[PDB]
Amino acid sequence: RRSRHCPYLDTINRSVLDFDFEKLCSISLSHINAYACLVCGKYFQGRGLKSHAYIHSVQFSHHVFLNLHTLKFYCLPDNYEIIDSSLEDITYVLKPTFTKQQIANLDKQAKLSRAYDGTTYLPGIVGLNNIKANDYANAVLQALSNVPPLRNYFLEEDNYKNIKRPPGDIMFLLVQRFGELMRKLWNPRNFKAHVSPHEMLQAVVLCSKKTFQITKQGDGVDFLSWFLNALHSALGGTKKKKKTIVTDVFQGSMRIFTKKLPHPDLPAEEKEQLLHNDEYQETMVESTFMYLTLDLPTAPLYKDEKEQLIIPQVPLFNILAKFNGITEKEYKTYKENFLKRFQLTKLPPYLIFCIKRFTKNNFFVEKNPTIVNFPITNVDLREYLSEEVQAVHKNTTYDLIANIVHDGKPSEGSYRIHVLHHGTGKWYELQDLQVTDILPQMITLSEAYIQIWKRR
Amino acid sequence: IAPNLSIIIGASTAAKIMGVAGGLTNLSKMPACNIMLLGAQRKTLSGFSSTSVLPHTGYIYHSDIVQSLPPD
Repeated sequence: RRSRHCPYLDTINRSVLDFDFEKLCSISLSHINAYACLVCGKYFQGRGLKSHAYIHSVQFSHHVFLNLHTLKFYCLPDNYEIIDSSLEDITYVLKPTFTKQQIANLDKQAKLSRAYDGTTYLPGIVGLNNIKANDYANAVLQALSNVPPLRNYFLEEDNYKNIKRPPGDIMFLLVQRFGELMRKLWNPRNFKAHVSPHEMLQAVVLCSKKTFQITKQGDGVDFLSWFLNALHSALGGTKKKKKTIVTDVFQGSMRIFTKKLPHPDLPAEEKEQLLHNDEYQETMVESTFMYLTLDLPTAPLYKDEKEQLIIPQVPLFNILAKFNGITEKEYKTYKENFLKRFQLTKLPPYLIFCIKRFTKNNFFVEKNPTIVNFPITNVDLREYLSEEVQAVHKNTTYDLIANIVHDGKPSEGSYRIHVLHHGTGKWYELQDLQVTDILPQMITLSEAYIQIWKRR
Repeated sequence: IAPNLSIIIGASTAAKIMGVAGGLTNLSKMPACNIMLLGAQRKTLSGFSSTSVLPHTGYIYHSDIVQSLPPD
């Protein structure tokens, strides 16, 4: 009963505490009753007689330990609990619990969060530590963390908890670790200015069946699509719910007019009679899209006559000229060509654009460097909806929230990400540990890869 | 002031060349080989070659029609 009288609070040094690590004993590699030595930060077997924590305490004379699963402090050489208010910051670093008011206030939050080391930072925009050259996953997660509805849904543990899961399900481990990592990202009282996603990368490898490996630098588009589909699949009961959080945040309704094309080396009369044969006629198919794939136009492939070697630039509206009845797209399938023309039906509240780079040609894979010119302030999408579905919609104005850029060749590239801070309106570009303030003027001056837009 | 000369080249270029020359009469009295040297700043070569500097280049060299040609 000698608590509140521990003479060892001075030995605690918050600088050497890295709670991003997996909670396993440093000797027995056991997950049960993880205890961290606040003097050194290494985990141990647990509080008990002749245990690893006890051995460490009697060897290195470390007297204060923290129970990872309990969020309570103890002394092993004397073996008594600790009840102090000064240790609550460590508890919040380990287990950041966000209340509803603070969760809502993150949109209006405009104070520069200060870390223990003194490197004042901003909530949400926190440097992600690359491990084995897999910056694509870090960039995708940073882009996803900027979505307000997703932030509200994942910030509080019980919001995505209390659901039925399959007994053999491991996807819920990934979905519940994303919440932990993201509430670490939004925590305004971090000991260190950065966040280590290594546990998230390990869970991604465990659930992805060896794809999106830490070693390999996979495509951002495929990783984002797989992550969204997996998050939708995990959540809900034992049977999938029609409208999960990912569905109501990103999914939209779009319409495809697929028309079969006869062989171009056919007689005109034969082509006409085949068209009249009801097989090569237009068919309407509705579908749900998590994102819109933007096909960059063909490169000039030749120097400009006047100002030689000019990088191509395309307005965003020419790319947006897709998804309407006026424009078609002759898909040159190896079997036969298809005349597929798209048309948007129901815009999602949040929009994801994926600019198709890294297109495999007939012999290898090359990256299209064409730059897209877009108004960062706002865009209009009411003009790309059919007249039947424009009555329901009232908000088609979209503003850019997140931007992904790939720098370098496909063999070895770097994934940089610009994010818009809602509180201040400033754009911040972060690449690995590097974080910098970037003016919105030159946001469009980069090889945009994935864009996240908000309908407001 | 100069309708034909404003037709030939850009109006801004025409104004600049008459201003540097001293007047319509002053410019009309100048030889053709001298007008193209009007407003030719002595750009200093910063270790680069003289060709990079593009010397003996005047406001006419930077006009609209001239800049719409290949460098050679």
